[PDB]
Amino acid sequence: QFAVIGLGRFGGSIVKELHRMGHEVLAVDINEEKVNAYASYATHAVIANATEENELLSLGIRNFEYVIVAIGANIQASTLTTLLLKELDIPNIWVKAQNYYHHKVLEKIGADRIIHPEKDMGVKIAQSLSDENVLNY
Amino acid sequence: NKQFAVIGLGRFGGSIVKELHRMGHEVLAVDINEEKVNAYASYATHAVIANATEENELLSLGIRNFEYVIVAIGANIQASTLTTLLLKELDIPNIWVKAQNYYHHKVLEKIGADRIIHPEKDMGVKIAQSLSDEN
Amino acid sequence: QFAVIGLGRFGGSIVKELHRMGHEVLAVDINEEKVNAYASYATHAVIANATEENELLSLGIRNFEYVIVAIGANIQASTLTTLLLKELDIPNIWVKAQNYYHHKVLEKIGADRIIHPEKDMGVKIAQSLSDENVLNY
Amino acid sequence: NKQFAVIGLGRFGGSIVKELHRMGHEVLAVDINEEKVNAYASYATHAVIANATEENELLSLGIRNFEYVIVAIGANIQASTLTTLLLKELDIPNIWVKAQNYYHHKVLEKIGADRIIHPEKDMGVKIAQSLSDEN
Amino acid sequence: NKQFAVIGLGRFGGSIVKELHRMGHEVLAVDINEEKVNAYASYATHAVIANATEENELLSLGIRNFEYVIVAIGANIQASTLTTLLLKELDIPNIWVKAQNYYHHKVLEKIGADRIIHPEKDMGVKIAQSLSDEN
Amino acid sequence: QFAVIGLGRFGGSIVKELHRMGHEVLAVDINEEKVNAYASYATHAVIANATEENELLSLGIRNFEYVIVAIGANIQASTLTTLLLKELDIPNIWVKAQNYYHHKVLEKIGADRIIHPEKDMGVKIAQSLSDENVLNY
Amino acid sequence: QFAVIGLGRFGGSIVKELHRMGHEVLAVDINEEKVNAYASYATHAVIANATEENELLSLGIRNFEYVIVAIGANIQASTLTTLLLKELDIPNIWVKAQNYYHHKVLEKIGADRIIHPEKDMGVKIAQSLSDENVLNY
Amino acid sequence: NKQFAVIGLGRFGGSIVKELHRMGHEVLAVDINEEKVNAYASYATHAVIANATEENELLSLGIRNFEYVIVAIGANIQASTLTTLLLKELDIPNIWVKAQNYYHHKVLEKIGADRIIHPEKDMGVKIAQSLSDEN
Ligand SMILES: Nc1ncnc2c1ncn2[C@@H]1O[C@H](COP(=O)(O)OP(=O)(O)OP(=O)(O)O)[C@@H](O)[C@H]1O
Ligand SMILES: Nc1ncnc2c1ncn2[C@@H]1O[C@H](COP(=O)(O)OP(=O)(O)OP(=O)(O)O)[C@@H](O)[C@H]1O
Ligand SMILES: Nc1ncnc2c1ncn2[C@@H]1O[C@H](COP(=O)(O)OP(=O)(O)OP(=O)(O)O)[C@@H](O)[C@H]1O
Ligand SMILES: Nc1ncnc2c1ncn2[C@@H]1O[C@H](COP(=O)(O)OP(=O)(O)OP(=O)(O)O)[C@@H](O)[C@H]1O
Ligand SMILES: Nc1ncnc2c1ncn2[C@@H]1O[C@H](COP(=O)(O)OP(=O)(O)OP(=O)(O)O)[C@@H](O)[C@H]1O
Ligand SMILES: Nc1ncnc2c1ncn2[C@@H]1O[C@H](COP(=O)(O)OP(=O)(O)OP(=O)(O)O)[C@@H](O)[C@H]1O
Ligand SMILES: Nc1ncnc2c1ncn2[C@@H]1O[C@H](COP(=O)(O)OP(=O)(O)OP(=O)(O)O)[C@@H](O)[C@H]1O
Ligand SMILES: Nc1ncnc2c1ncn2[C@@H]1O[C@H](COP(=O)(O)OP(=O)(O)OP(=O)(O)O)[C@@H](O)[C@H]1O
Repeated sequence: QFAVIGLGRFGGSIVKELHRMGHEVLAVDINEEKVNAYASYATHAVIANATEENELLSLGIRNFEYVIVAIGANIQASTLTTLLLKELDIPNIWVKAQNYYHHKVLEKIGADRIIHPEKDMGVKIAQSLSDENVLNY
Repeated sequence: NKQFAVIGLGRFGGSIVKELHRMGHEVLAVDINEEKVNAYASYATHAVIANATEENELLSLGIRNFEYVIVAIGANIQASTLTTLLLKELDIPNIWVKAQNYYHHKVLEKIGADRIIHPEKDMGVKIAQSLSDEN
Repeated sequence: QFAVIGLGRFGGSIVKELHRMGHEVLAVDINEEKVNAYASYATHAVIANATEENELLSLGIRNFEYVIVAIGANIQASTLTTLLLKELDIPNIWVKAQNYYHHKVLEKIGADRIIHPEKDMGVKIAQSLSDENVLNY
Repeated sequence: NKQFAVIGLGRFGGSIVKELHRMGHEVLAVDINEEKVNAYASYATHAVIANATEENELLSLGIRNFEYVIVAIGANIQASTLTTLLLKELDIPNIWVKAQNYYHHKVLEKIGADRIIHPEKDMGVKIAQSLSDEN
Repeated sequence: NKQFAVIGLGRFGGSIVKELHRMGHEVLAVDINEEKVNAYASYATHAVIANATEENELLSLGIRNFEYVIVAIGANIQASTLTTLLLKELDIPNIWVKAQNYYHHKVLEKIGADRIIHPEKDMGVKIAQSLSDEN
Repeated sequence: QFAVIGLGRFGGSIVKELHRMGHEVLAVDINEEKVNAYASYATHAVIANATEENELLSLGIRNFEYVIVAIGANIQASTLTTLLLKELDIPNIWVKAQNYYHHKVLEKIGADRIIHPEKDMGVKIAQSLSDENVLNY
Repeated sequence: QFAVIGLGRFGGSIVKELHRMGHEVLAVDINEEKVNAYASYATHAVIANATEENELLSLGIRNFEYVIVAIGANIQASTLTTLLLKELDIPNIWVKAQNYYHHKVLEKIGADRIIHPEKDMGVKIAQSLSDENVLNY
Repeated sequence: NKQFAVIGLGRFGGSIVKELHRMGHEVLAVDINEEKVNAYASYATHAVIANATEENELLSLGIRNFEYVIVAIGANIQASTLTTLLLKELDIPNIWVKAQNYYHHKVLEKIGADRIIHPEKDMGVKIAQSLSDEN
C-alpha cells in the first residue's frame, strides 16, 4: 500500500504516523541500525540499497501505489532511486529534495511531489498562524 | 495590525514570511544579517535588521506589540534560546520556536515556549497524513 | 550537602577541596573515566547524564542544598541541567558559564551564581595584588 | 606609582586590569594586538602595544620599574615563557604567570616564576571554599 | 555550421575544444567561470559565459541549433545532470556527457544521454588497444 | 609480453581489455585488494612495491617489451618506478601523468609515451565527433 | 659517556655515528618503536619520558658528560627536559631548536649548544662549497 | 666569478647564501617568491626572482655559467626534481640538491644529482662527530 525508502527524521517520522493511523507500511534503508529502529512500526522493515535495480525487485516495490523517497544528504541515490522507481511504473512517487538543483532534476525526472521539509513546514506554519486569526480560534 | 513577527529568515523562517504575505497578512521579518533582510523586504510589511538577543534592539521593534513571534533561528541554539527567553520576558502572548535538536526541544519546553517545531519530523507526520488522505 | 555535576578541571578541583576540608560531596559525570578519577575524593562518585530527568532522580539530587553545574564545552547540557535542577526546586544552583551568551541564559534561567573561571580568577588576582600593597604585606 | 604591569589582555589578563582600575590602582596593560589594547585603554593608566618577547620593547616600557608584572599570555606558551624568562632577566621582583597546562606549570616552576595561576583549577578550589563558608 | 557545442571547459572538455579547432571545426565553448572562457576564446568559434543549468541562458546560446552538445561538467554532478536533463528537453539530437562516477553513469543511462564517457576507464581500454596494435 | 603497474580505473581497465583481446598480462600493485580484484583478468596478478628495485626483479620485469606505469595520485612512485624501469632497459615504458609538472619530468626522465587520461580522452572525443561528420556516418 | 634523548632523523642519526665510531651511547625515547629501532646501535636503548624528573633518575642521566636533547615537534618536552637536565647539573647539554622562539628560551634556559639542523647544515654546506674552491680541490 | 648559484631561499638554502657571503664569496640567489628574494638581496651578489622549473627563465640567469648550483627547494619535490633535471640538461658541472624524503633521495641518485643533502640526518652525523672530537 505505502512504501517508504530512507528512514531519517523525515522518512521514519512518516512511517510511524502511517502506523499510528493503522496503515501497513514497508520501510527500507541500507543501514541496518535504521531498519531495526522502526521494525516495530512498519508492516515490514527491510534492509536494502534502493539504487540497486535488483534489490528493489526483491521488495516487489512495483506492487506499491505510493513510494516515498526520503533519502537525505545523498542527492545521488535520491535521484537514482526516483529514476529506477519511475521505470517500475510506480504510480505515485514522492521525493524529499535536498536543495534547489535537486528539486529541478526531480521535477523533470518525473517525481509526482517534491518535499522541502524546511520550506514546506514554513508554509504550513504561516497557514496555521493565519487560521488562528482568520477563522479566529 | 501587529499580529505576526518572524525572527530569523532562513529556509524555514523566511518561507513562512512569504506565505504570510501571499495570504495578505502583514509581517515583521527580522534578521541580524542584512543580506537576508533585503531578500525579503518585498514580502514583509517591515524588514528590520537587528540582533534578537539584544534586549534593547528588541524594544526598538516594539516586539512586545505582537501577538505572535516566531523564532526561526537555526544553527545557533545559543541565540535561539536567549531570544525565546527574552521574548518570554516581554510577556509575548504566543512564541513559537524551531528546535534544532532534542536538547533544544527540551529546554524550550521548560523555557516556556508555546509551540516547538521540528521541520524535519513534523513535516514527516504531515506527509503520513497526506498519503493517508489520498487513499 | 554538596553535589557537583561535571568533573573537569574546574568541577573536579572543587570536589577535592570540598574533601580536603572534610566535607561530603556527591560528584557525578556521564564519562566513567572521570568518575573513577575522583571516587577517592567524593563521598559518592556516580555515573549519569545530568540532562536525564530520571537519572537526576536516581541520585536524589533534590536532597542537596547546593548543586554545582561544572559542565564545560557543552552549552547544551549545562543549560538543560540547570533547567532541570531549577525544577527540582534545588535551593542554590551555581553554574560555570562557557561564554557571554551562556551567562545571559543562565541569569534569566534562574541560576543563583554564574562562574567565569577565567575572568573571575582575574578579579581575584587583581584583588590579591591589591591586598599585597594596600594592607601592605 | 609603577606597581602593577599586566602583559596579555585576554579574558583573564584583561579582567584583572579592570578590577585593578575599579579599585583605584594604576595599571600598565600591554598586548601586541592593537585591537586588544584599544579595548582597555579606558581602564589602564597606560595601554601600550608591544611584543613582550622583544627584549627591547620591554625596555621601551620601563617594565623594570614595576614591582609586579603579570604574564597573562594564553594559547602561546612560546611567548608566555620567553617573556617570563626575559622578565626574570630584568630582576623584576614579582612575576606571576598564567599556566596553559601541566608542562607550562612545570617549566615556570623551574624558570623562576613567583606564582603560577591555573584559572580553571584555582577557581575550582576557590568555589569549594565558598560553598564551605556558605554552610 | 552549428554542429558542435561543448559545455564545461575543464581538462577534458576544453581539451576537446582545441582539437575540434585544430581540425578546422567551429565550436561553441561555454562555462559559467569567465576565466575559463577567456582561456579558450582563441580556440572556439565562440566562447560564451553562462550557467548551463539556467533554462533561459541555454536559449540565449541557441543551443537547440546544435547537432552535438558535450556536457563536460566535472565535480558537480548536480549541474551536469540538470544540464543534460535540460538538453534532453530541447530535443538536442546527440548529447554526450562525462560521468563523474558509477551513479552518475547510471542516471545518465536513464536520463537519456546518448553517450557516457569515463575518461579514466575509457582511455584505459584505449591504451590496451594500442599496446595490442603495437605488437 | 605486457606488464601493467598500478591497478586503478585507468591501469586496471587496460588489463581487462588486454585480457578480453586474448593477451597475457602481468598486473601488479602493492595493495593486495586491488591485486585480487584482477587476478581473473591477468595472466599473473602479483603484489609488490614497484619502487623497490628488488621486487621489480622478483617479477622479471626486465623480460617485458612493454610496461605501463599507471600509478595515480602518487607522483612519487610513478616517477621512481619509471626511473627504475628505465634502468632495467625496458624497451617501451608508458606512464600516466598526474599533472603538468609530472609530464615534464617524465619527458626528460625518458618515458616513451605519457598519458593524460583526461585530456587525451578529449582529443579522442573531438576526433570521434569529427569522424561522425567528415566521414559522415 | 654520551646520552641522546629523542630518536628522530636528527637524534637517531647521531646515535648511529656515535656507534660506528666505536662509542658507547645511551639512546632514549618514550615511543618504544623508536627505541627498538636503535637497540642495535646504542650501548643501551631505554624507553622513558625525559620530562619525568624520576625516569631521568632511572637512567642515571646525571652520570653523563654529554646529553643531547633531540626532541623535535614538541617545544614542550624539549624545553622541560633541558630544564630538568640543567638541574641534574649535566655538564654539557646540546639541544635541537624547533624555531626561533625556541632558540631564545634555550639560550636563556642555559643550553650549551643549540642546533638548527636546517640552517646549521646550510652553513656547513656553504663551508663545503667554499673549501672546494679556496683550498682548491 | 660565477661559481655558486643557490635556488630556493628557505631556512636551508638561504642560510647557505649568507654564509657564502660572510666568507666573501659572490652568490646568485633565486626564488619565485619575491618576498624571499628581497630578504636576501643584501647577502647575494644577485637576488633574482624566477621559476627554476621554467627552462627559459633558467637561461635568463645564465645559470649554465655556474660551476655549482644548489637546489634548496623544500616542500615541493615536484619543482625540486624538475629543476635538478633541467640543470642536468644544461650540463651544469656540480648540482647539489636537498632531498625532502627517501623517495626524493632515490630519484636524485638516478636523476644524476652529484650530492644529496638530508639536513636532518646529515647534521645528526655531524653532531655525532663533534661530541666525538670534544672527548
Ligand atoms: N542507497 C540507499 N538505499 C536505501 N537507503 C539509503 C540509501 N542511501 C542512504 N539511505 C538512507 O537514507 C538516509 C539518508 O538521508 P539522511 O542522511 O539526510 O538522514 P539523516 O541526515 O540521518 O536525518 P534527516 O533525513 O532528517 O536529515 C539514511 O537513513 C540512510 O541510511
Ligand atoms: N541573534 C540573531 N538575531 C536575529 N537573527 C539571527 C540571529 N542569529 C542568526 N540569525 C539569523 O537567523 C538565521 C539562523 O538560522 P540558520 O543559521 O539555520 O539560517 P541558515 O543556516 O543560513 O539557512 P537554514 O535556516 O536553511 O539552515 C540566519 O538567517 C541568521 O542570519
Ligand atoms: N550530560 C552530562 N551529564 C553529566 N556530565 C556531563 C554531561 N556532559 C558532559 N559532562 C561532563 O562535564 C565535563 C565537560 O566539560 P569540559 O569538557 O569543559 O571539561 P574539560 O574540558 O575536560 O576540562 P575544563 O572543564 O577545565 O575545560 C566532562 O567531564 C564531561 O564528562
Ligand atoms: N608576544 C606577545 N606579547 C604581548 N602580548 C601577546 C603576545 N602574544 C600574545 N599576546 C596577547 O596576549 C593574549 C594571549 O592569550 P590568549 O591567546 O589565550 O588570548 P585569547 O585566546 O584571544 O582569549 P583568552 O585569553 O580568553 O583564551 C592575546 O590577547 C594576545 O593578543
Ligand atoms: N552550471 C554550469 N554551467 C556551465 N559550466 C559549468 C557549470 N558548473 C561548472 N561549470 C564549469 O565546468 C567545469 C566543471 O568540471 P570540473 O569542476 O571537473 O573542472 P575542474 O575541476 O576545475 O578541472 P577538471 O575538469 O580537470 O576536474 C569547470 O570548468 C566549471 O567552471
Ligand atoms: N609503490 C607502488 N607500487 C605498485 N603499485 C602502487 C604503488 N603505489 C601505489 N600503487 C597503486 O597504484 C594506484 C594509485 O593510483 P590511484 O590512487 O590514482 O588509483 P585510483 O585513484 O584509486 O583510481 P585512478 O587511477 O583512476 O585515479 C593504486 O591502485 C595503488 O594501489
Ligand atoms: N617526553 C619525551 N621524552 C622522550 N622522548 C620524547 C618525548 N617526547 C617526544 N619524544 C621523542 O622525540 C621525537 C619527537 O621529535 P620529532 O617528532 O620532530 O621526530 P620526527 O619528527 O619523527 O623526525 P625529526 O626529528 O627529524 O623531525 C620522537 O622520536 C619522540 O618519540
Ligand atoms: N619552482 C621554483 N623555483 C624557484 N624557487 C622555488 C620554486 N618553488 C619553490 N621555490 C622557493 O624555494 C623554497 C621551497 O622550499 P620550502 O617550501 O621548504 O621553503 P619553506 O617551506 O617556506 O621554508 P623551509 O625551507 O625552512 O621548509 C621556498 O622559499 C620557495 O619560495
